[PDB]
Amino acid sequence: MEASPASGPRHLMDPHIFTSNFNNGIGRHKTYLCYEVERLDNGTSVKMDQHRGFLHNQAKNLNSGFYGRHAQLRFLDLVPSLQLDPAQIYRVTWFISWSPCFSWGCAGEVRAFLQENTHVRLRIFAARIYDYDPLYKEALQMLRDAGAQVSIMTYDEFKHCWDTFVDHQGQPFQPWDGLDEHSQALSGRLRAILQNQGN
Amino acid sequence: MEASPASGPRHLMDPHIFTSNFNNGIGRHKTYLCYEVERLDNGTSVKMDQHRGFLHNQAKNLNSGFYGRHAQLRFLDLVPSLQLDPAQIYRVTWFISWSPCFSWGCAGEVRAFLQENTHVRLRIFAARIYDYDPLYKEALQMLRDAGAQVSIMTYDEFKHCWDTFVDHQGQPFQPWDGLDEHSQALSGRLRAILQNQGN
DNA sequence: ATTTTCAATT
DNA sequence: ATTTTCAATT
Ligand SMILES: [Zn+2]
Ligand SMILES: [Zn+2]
Repeated sequence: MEASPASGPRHLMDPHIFTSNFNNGIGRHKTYLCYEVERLDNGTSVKMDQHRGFLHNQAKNLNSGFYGRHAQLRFLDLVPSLQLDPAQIYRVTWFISWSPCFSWGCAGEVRAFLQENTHVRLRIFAARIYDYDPLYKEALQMLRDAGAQVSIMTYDEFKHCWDTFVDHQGQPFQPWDGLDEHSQALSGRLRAILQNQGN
Repeated sequence: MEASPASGPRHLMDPHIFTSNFNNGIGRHKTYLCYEVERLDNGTSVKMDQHRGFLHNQAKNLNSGFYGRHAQLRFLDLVPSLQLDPAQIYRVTWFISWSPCFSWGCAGEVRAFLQENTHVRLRIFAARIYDYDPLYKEALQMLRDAGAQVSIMTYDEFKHCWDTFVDHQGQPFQPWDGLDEHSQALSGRLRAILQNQGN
């Protein structure tokens, strides 16, 4: 019986949208970013505060003049709020529909954050391939330089995130047989990007 | 602090979604429902760690067996979970953008729920009143019979609720100049229903 | 004083 | 199997 903590508002994420994004369909222009924080204890992962939530890529607000090209940047401002202790190592993983992105501030701020805080491990799950202009391959190399942690989402991860972020009673998440074929096609691109290391 | 505790899941709704729902436009579905429970203690209001929450129409899916049901029905099942005791008095207030609603089971169950638990005070707030001509008049009369408590929320309540569910720090809510005109409309519409009592 | 959005089948 | 590619105003 897994369920999300009741300490937060019963604002569960619309399950239809969660499955719609991972419906294995083509089309994503405003998905969401899911992130989690864990505290390591002598090599043992411990979820003390356990911070779990999601962010919207759409950044509207002309009155505030706040804009966010990618939800990853918004989460960076959330790290300071948590005030993580540099003397301790925390495992933070980001779940976004697309992993690669173009933006000096994104990779620049993200790379600087890892360099300023090497005691933090950043894991990013690539559900889709965001290529774009040629700088697409270079963008991953610049980000992968500090975030050399890229992995394709798996069924077990989807079920965990579904029950963790989505609370359904008597209605279990039903997996579709398409991750093996989709992971293979996307996996081919993932290895091709790293192959650029040879030349 | 005024901001909701961060120890709970950040799965809170972003200010863009909250502002979009408060758009107060003409349409249907996507209804937003917010509810709050307070525990009275010897005449002293006391709130638990965090039992606040909200529900929405979300998406549909007949193929998955999804049925169109009012969020109020799901909330009623949440009352039992709280295991409220009749020896204590609890103040539960539901915030709905629209007042009109089909008595599929909310009005019918609500009338029975109040009769089964008269030691519970239920307040109903109608942010907007415009959906039907005959059902709307009857809807208020049916709810008024057991929920003879109808009040409108002011801008101050919106600001408190905005930061309550919105995860914004240092970013005050910017209200639009339209509540004053709407207050007169709702005030005139609300008293219009009571005027039927005179004749 | 009123006006506008999101969303849904085969 | 796929050509999808994170932003916004009023
Ligand atoms: Zn980015
Ligand atoms: Zn109803």
